[PDB]
Amino acid sequence: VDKIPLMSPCKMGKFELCHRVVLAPLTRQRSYGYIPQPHAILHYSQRSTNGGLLIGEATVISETGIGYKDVPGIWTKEQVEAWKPIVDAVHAKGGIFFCQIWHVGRVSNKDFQPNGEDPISCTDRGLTPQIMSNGIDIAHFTRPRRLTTDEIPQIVNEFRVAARNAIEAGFDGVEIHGAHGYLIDQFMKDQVNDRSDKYGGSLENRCRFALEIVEAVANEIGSDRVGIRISPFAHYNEAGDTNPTALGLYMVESLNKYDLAYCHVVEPRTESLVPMRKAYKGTFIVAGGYDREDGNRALIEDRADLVAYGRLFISNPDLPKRFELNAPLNKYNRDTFYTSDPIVGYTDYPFLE
Ligand SMILES: Cc1cc2nc3c(=O)[nH]c(=O)nc-3n(C[C@H](O)[C@H](O)[C@H](O)COP(=O)(O)O)c2cc1C
Repeated sequence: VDKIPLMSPCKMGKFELCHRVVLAPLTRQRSYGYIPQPHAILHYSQRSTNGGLLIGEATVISETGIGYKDVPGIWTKEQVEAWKPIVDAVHAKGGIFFCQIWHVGRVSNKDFQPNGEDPISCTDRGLTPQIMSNGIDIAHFTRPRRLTTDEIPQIVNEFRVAARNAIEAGFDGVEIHGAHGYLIDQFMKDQVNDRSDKYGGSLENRCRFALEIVEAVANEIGSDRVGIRISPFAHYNEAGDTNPTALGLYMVESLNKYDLAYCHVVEPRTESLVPMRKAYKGTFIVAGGYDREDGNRALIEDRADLVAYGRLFISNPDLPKRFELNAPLNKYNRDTFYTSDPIVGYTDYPFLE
């Protein structure tokens, strides 16, 4: 077997990764009652390799951050203890595990909120209905409540606690969810942020929330245990920006001072991550539409240090091994991406024979 770029070792902060194939954060909606479950142990265990990086599924930081059924949270002792066995199985195979901490902001409904309250956001504009994963049901969203200037720090604090909880759970680090139109991205994107205070207006102001969050977390658990994900070019959840590249450049530049473990950036649908990679001084992770070929290339062309795989890692437990041996890949069934069975479409994808 000839060595390939995707299999090359890599130093990422305090971690010695053995290869560059990363498991991207994947929401599977199989965490009943917002509590991590036993089947997650097998799932993440099936995907752990020695020195391989795994980014866990988006994990809700607080009650108000829920916008989906059965997603895991990390604000209660019950949730923390539930994560431990999952974290242990991953470590048992020598993998590095980061918990993605998340808050949906306006992407929610009052039925998901405590005491039927409205979701919180940088704006009071809500989302139009969207078709769910099955293609039969419609997702309706409640208009959000625009957070006041002095409430925001309270939210910044929620990410902090959560980050702390993740470490108590055993996680090696946390990835801040600054993408896909959720709370943090809502503040960054100008098509959404219509604030008149310091958290809105200019590009510097719109990124303040994010940067305050990065600082709160880095300070709490050490910047070497912190990663952040952004999607400057995505319009997911009606959250675009009239100047993606500047937003992206402003962000990476701004993050250099925090000496993070990495910056995870999502590819577009021109628009390029290259300028961002060039402006960012630390470990750069790219994700979105990659295969084995595109992965080795991006690494060889200096476009990234690590490559995250979503859909392919869903249907291929041994993705790294298959890339290392250039073996065929299992097809993935999107119909069971978000379904709720503990096995079907979650842990029944076969390893190489
Ligand atoms: C079923 C599913 C769940 C996802 N859950 C998350 C999530 O919780 N957090 C996140 O940042 N991205 C999430 N994503 C986006 C992926 O992390 C990744 O960026 C996307 O799959 C692009 O890569 P791919 O072409 O290799 O699948 C999800 C994608 C899918 C298909």
